[PDB]
Amino acid sequence: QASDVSSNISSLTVSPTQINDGGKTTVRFEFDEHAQNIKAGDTITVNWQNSGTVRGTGYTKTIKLEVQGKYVGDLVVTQDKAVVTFNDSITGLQNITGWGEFEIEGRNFTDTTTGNTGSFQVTSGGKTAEVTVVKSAVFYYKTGDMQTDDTNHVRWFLNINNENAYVDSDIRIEDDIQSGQTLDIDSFDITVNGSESYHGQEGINQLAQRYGATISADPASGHISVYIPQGYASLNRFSIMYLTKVDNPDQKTFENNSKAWYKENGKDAVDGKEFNHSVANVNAAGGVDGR
Amino acid sequence: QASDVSSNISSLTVSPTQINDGGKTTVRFEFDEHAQNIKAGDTITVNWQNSGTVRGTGYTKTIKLEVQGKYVGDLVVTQDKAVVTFNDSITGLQNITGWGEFEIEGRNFTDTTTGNTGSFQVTSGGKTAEVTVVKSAVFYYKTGDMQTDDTNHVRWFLNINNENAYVDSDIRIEDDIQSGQTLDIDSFDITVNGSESYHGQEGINQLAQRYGATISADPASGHISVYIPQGYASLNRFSIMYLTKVDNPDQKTFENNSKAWYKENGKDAVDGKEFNHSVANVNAAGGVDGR
Repeated sequence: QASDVSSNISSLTVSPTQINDGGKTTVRFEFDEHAQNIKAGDTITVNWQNSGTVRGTGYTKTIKLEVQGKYVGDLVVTQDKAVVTFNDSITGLQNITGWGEFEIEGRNFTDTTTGNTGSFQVTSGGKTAEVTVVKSAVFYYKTGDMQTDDTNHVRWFLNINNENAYVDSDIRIEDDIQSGQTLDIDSFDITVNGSESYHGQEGINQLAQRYGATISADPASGHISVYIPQGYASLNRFSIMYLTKVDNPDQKTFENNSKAWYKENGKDAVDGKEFNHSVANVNAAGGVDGR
Repeated sequence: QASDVSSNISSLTVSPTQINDGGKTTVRFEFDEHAQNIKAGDTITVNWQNSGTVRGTGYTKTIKLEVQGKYVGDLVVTQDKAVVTFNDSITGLQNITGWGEFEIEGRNFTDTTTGNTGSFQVTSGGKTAEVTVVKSAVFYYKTGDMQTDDTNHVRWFLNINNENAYVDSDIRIEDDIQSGQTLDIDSFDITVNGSESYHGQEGINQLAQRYGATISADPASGHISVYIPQGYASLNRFSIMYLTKVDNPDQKTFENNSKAWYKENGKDAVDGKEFNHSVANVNAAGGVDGR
């Protein structure tokens, strides 16, 4: 309405301008009072296409904005847009200038088995930017991500017997979660063959006494142990999912280390090979100045 | 000689006065200048019987002694005796008073299958004390101790299949070392059936590729994992020994937690039962005053 002062945007950039599917771009914006004065309740909005085949999803964050220590408003990044709102303490400040930085995930849902290049638009005030998102055409790995709607946790996956192979042996995983994060035991979700789901302690207990498969975890040490007896492991597929809570919000990367022991039918035993994964942290930042 | 001023001992106590075999007593002594003045090089010695059937072994420590910050000598506790020695900075100090505290392990090696009560003598200057030491007449447990000659480490033992039973399953141990101490990987010593010894990384590697038994450890997290395949576990006995380095010298107790999974022949599976152990820390302390 009359309280949108996005016209005050002086600069709008995205970096990179082109990303792999599931990658992220950093949006940087600057603003001043070149179009009109900023007052309490005014808002400055960065939009991006968030609803179609090629879209952006913001990494959710709320940052307090200060001028020389004084709290004058906030930067709220949601999945659909980023909004700067000025509080009643902005009153009286002259020559107002500001900046924000935040992160958007790009996704390309185009259904071709080929490569596909498409783009989503980012817009603020007088400025537009295009982000191009390119979609590209093992017994065990570990992976992880930060969900756009949950930037204070890392989601981790122990993906076991992914081709439902015959298994000669038991399967053993030994997992050390690296520093700056804490296991949430209640977060455990184990899906077998994409049909059964076991949740939290009760689920871990179900898996155990039903099929002798044992997940044991120590959140103080960050250790998780996985044992699957040969009988239940053979031809079965396991996705062991869990969250860590972020303890160090300024850390750049969260790491999770595992070692695995298993013997696939008609193959040599794997004997404590390392399967590690890093997840990049996300941020938002911003500042106001004036007199 | 002329430089022994143990006659200056004013007080000598042991607490407890009677202990179980392998337990400890706290020796407390006070001294002044009632027999003669204390000068540089003079020594005050607490002796104890250290060589027979019932004996004491001191918990080795060296403490700096200060009067109002000034370093004036040391308390050296060895396995055989405790000695206070005054340095050249004691010169000029008047009305010298002091105290020491340290710990002795009592042992009773008497070869009777019965109970046996015996005693060792502690002596300093004019004072004597007697410590009485009383000797009393599972598939898996964990235990530990502080060696009298190595008070900056805790020695830990994972004692597995202690009666050389038939084993239905693999054996799995998951061990979390508690805070204030760090695993020394090079310290691993695994004895099988009291005949073979495997030392450090090379030994762990021998056990692995020879008999498929895997010890995996993470000193940063304090986690140790033990896997013994059913084939090598059955009728075999394992003592897995390792050291932690003490990181917090004033901590009262060091703890080590384990959980075990195994099925003894003709018994029900044990499924993550806890087998924890605490080791009491040892100390020595002392002070000098004067003007």
